[PDB]
Amino acid sequence: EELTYRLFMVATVGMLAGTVFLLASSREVKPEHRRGVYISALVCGIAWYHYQKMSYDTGLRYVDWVLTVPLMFVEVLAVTRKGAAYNEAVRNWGIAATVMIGAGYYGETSAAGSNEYWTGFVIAMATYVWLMRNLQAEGEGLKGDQAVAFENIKNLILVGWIIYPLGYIAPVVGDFDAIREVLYTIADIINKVGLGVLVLQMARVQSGEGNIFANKFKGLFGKKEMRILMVGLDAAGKTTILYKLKLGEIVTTIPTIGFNVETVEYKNISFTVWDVGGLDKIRPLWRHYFQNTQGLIFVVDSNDRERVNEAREELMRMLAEDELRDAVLLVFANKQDLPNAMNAAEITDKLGLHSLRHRNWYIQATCATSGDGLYEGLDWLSNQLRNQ
Ligand SMILES: Nc1nc2c(ncn2[C@@H]2O[C@H](COP(=O)(O)OP(=O)(O)O)[C@@H](O)[C@H]2O)c(=O)[nH]1
Ligand SMILES: *C\C=C(C)/C=C/C=C(C)/C=C/C1=C(C)CCCC1(C)C
Repeated sequence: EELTYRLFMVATVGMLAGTVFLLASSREVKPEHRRGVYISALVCGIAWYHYQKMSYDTGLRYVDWVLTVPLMFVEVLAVTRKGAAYNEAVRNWGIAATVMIGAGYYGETSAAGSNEYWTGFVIAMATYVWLMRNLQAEGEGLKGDQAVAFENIKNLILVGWIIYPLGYIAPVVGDFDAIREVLYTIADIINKVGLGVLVLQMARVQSGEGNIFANKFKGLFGKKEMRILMVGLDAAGKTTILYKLKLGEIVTTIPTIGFNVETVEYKNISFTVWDVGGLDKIRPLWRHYFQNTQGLIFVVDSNDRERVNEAREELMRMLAEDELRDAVLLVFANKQDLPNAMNAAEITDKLGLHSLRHRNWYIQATCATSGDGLYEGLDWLSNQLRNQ
């Protein structure tokens, strides 16, 4: 009695602290890797609100499970599934979890050892095994650090959720009516807080420059046609950016002597790269690549203070082209890691971006060698071209 009540007090302070740790740790992870951490904090918030209320009514616990369990499948399936396979998995797992929790409440509210007690146990165990068998099959396409991090998510549920049927069986294998609530509370505190930490641990590892398996920049553009021109002075870092995106092989062509072109194609997205400036006889040939250009990326070496003025003249002359009147401008203030590098505010000032009228533009300080800022700039450019 007095011991079964002390755990209800610790879990209440535990679920709130879990929400406190997850929300406070969501700052040290990239914003694109926060959707799972926020849902994990929502799970601990729903648990804290119910564990404050919880002669002892068990319906408050099953109301907590019927809401949090499918939400924990949401933060798990989002790691492996994306589109149509995601909504079909969340729907099936959410239905299976509803039948599991529903069958348990049907049997637990009945008399222990009755036929309704075991009927609810059988159906719940069947859906329980179904959910666990599908969880084992998930993550087959994951590689590297995400495969390891998702394996910890799999093992925590596969092992941690065993406590629940054991707590359900306890009242009939002995005089263990309070052990059922103890095992439920320990399992709720361990699984819900633990999964949030593992989702946070996954977000910490996902938010990084590591792109061995070339997945970081994949889910930004979608399926629409998107022709992107990425230009800038020589040595600005353009070829380095193309390698960092890891969206495909760089196709290098020399249509005429003195004119070098690089292209990368992925789905219906494309980047075309050449140097601006140089000989005046090469300039007219750029016109053969301007039509139907949606995004214009200008890469500038922020450490080259001697040629920052020549970079502006090339940008403005490019923006004067009538075929690029609707092109969305994205300025990459590259090489921010160098000691003499000008910040994004000074690059905007020296490039005169505030004088541009009727032009949807954005400047992003980047380090192409490490990849910092590349995702933020492309995410903005993708948002402009998809939502227009
Ligand atoms: N420190 C630093 N160096 C960079 C960065 N981006 C490119 N570079 C260097 O710039 C040199 C040439 O860049 P490159 O990609 O060929 O520029 P491109 O001629 O416009 O294609 C390379 O040796 C890179 O090491 C960066 O963000 N930081
Ligand atoms: C707080 C959220 C969690 C992970 C709750 C999980 C509960 C279950 C896995 C319990 C299922 C049951 C089974 C497998 C058999 C008897 C009836 C139960 C509902 C206790």
